[PDB]
Amino acid sequence: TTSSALKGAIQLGITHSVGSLSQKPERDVLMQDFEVVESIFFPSQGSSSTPGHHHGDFKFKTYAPIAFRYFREMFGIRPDDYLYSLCNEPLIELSNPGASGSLFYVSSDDEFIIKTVQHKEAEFLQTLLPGYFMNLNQNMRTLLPKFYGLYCVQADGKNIRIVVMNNLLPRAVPMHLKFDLKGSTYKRRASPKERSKGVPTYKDLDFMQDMPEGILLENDHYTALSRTMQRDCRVLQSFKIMDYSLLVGIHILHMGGIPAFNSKGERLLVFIGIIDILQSYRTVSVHRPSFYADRFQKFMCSTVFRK
Amino acid sequence: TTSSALKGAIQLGITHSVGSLSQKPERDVLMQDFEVVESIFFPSQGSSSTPGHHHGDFKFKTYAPIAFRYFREMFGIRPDDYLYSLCNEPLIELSNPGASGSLFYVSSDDEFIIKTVQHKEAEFLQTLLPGYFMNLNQNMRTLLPKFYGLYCVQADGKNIRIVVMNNLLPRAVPMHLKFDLKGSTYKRRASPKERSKGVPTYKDLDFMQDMPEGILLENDHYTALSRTMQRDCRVLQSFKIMDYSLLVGIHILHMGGIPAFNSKGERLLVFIGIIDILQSYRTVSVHRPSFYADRFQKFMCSTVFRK
Ligand SMILES: Nc1ncnc2c1ncn2[C@@H]1O[C@H](COP(=O)(O)OP(=O)(O)OP(=O)(O)O)[C@@H](O)[C@H]1O
Ligand SMILES: Nc1ncnc2c1ncn2[C@@H]1O[C@H](COP(=O)(O)OP(=O)(O)OP(=O)(O)O)[C@@H](O)[C@H]1O
Ligand SMILES: [Ca+2]
Ligand SMILES: [Ca+2]
Ligand SMILES: [Ca+2]
Ligand SMILES: [Ca+2]
Repeated sequence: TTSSALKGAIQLGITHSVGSLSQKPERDVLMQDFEVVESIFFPSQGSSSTPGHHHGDFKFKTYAPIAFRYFREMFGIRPDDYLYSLCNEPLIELSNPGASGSLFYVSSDDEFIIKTVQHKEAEFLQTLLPGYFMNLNQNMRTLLPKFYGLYCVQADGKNIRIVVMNNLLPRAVPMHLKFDLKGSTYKRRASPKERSKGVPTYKDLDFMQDMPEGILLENDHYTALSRTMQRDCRVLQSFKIMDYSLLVGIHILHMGGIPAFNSKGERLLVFIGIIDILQSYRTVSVHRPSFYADRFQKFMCSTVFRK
Repeated sequence: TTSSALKGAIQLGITHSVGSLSQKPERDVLMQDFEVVESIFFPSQGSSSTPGHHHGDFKFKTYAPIAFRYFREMFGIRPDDYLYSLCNEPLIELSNPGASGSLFYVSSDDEFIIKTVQHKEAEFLQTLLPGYFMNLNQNMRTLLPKFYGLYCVQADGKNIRIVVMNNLLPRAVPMHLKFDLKGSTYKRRASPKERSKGVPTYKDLDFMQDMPEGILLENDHYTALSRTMQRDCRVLQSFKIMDYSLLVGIHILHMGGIPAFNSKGERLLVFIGIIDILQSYRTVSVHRPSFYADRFQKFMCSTVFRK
């Protein structure tokens, strides 16, 4: 089991990483804080300020600790709630629907998602942090991932790098339709394999067909979305990012999401988040990520959400 | 008159610079925005979108337009209030008490101060902008300058670079004592020349003598100050900045500042701001700006303000 040893190191390291930070007195984030990486060592034998364990010897790299303290706080994630949910209840794997070799876990209480990430991606997240902070403090209705932490586990010379972020679609509300959307069409049909799951993640072409009348929004609700998507896309292309989806969940009826109306007339509440935003191009043209973005919203704000 | 031609170019350029921005639709600030410098040309002859003038031909460089739009807004400075105060009423010079060759002006309504700045200083302000934004959005009771804009006037091959910021001590409240403070002692006595002015800017040694019992603060008011000074100094040393003063004004009685009590017992309202913060050392030791900072607050929060 390569995994049980990964789950272990994670729950171990975060606890030490975040617990040790909670004793140090809180202070503002400085630009200097974003480039910090602190490492702490974990022998199976045990250490002065380190326990021993079933799993093999590893180091636990935690990225930009202070900034994520701030981001967590700013997202209303109480520290020992973070700690309990993540480090004190069995982590749960996930048959990754990602073509990329990245693999996901969730918290037992299903509030957090952990995803693994390319070394390129993690180093880029590290550079996003200023722009992240800036967008977070200007548009608090933003749709981007909510990054709770960035950590690296290194065992036996190999790097596993992770991003703890927010589950957009929790076990809580049952969910009748899901969509991973992009505004592109090629191979945007759920693999017959995916298609037979319980609630399958339908892609674009699936959507234009099964919901051709769309998802309807009140005049007031529609502007808000249209407004902040425009805002996020301007952020995104700024950083020359691509391949990112609008993840969309719909619950039909018979309380914290977006209220909408069906083609037939059903009152339903929608749930959205922008995901897969760490693939930057900082072989693509100068104007290219701009293209991906305009297309992106010109699709969500004309075909996927209507007034 | 080298000056009338400077006052002119300033009032001219800002008007064009800021007026033209007000027609362009508002949007969030991106990291990209901080490094932008837009230039616009002013012939005495006149141009397609440019008038003619008494003064000589110049270009008007305006630094980081979008960010300062944001900073102005965030400081409650309505655009045409900025414009009127600065560009539509005679600018007023000032016998600079600065040993540095920098020279000041104020607005007729005495809400804004313009100061000229070393090319080094302006280029450093340009780099402060991210850290500035970050501190501004975390500590909105911060004592640092309120930067409204950064502009450059270039005439006859020569650079004049300016920083529009906030008058800490306006014509409005009459003011009985002023202090430029640092926590250093050498030559910190008001020059006999300065000392005979109306209300002279007393320096450190002047203070420890004329007000040896200090300035007293309620338990609640004192913590607030002590708290945010600590916060600003941590910002300041972060950027390896030095030579900055706490400017302090006191009004004794017989409504927007800090309430305090005199040695005798007089109820008085204090007015403070941290100034001269663009001299960075990014010949000084690594630990040096840290030293300047600890000394700085350990003086204001023990000798200048007492609980
Ligand atoms: N924040 C999130 N909340 C809920 N589900 C998510 C989240 N992020 C990813 N998922 C699930 O994973 C799917 C896509 O993941 P993502 O695209 O981020 O990973 P990947 O392996 O990089 O995939 P891709 O191959 O498209 O790049 C989504 O359709 C969604 O079902
Ligand atoms: N924001 C402000 N509000 C009010 N007065 C100011 C402000 N900035 C500067 N002054 C006046 O100018 C004096 C010092 O200016 P400052 O130190 O910034 O300029 P300088 O020419 O760089 O001086 P120095 O030689 O000390 O570096 C202050 O004591 C104050 O009287
Ligand atoms: Ca994707
Ligand atoms: Ca990906
Ligand atoms: Ca000074
Ligand atoms: Ca100076």
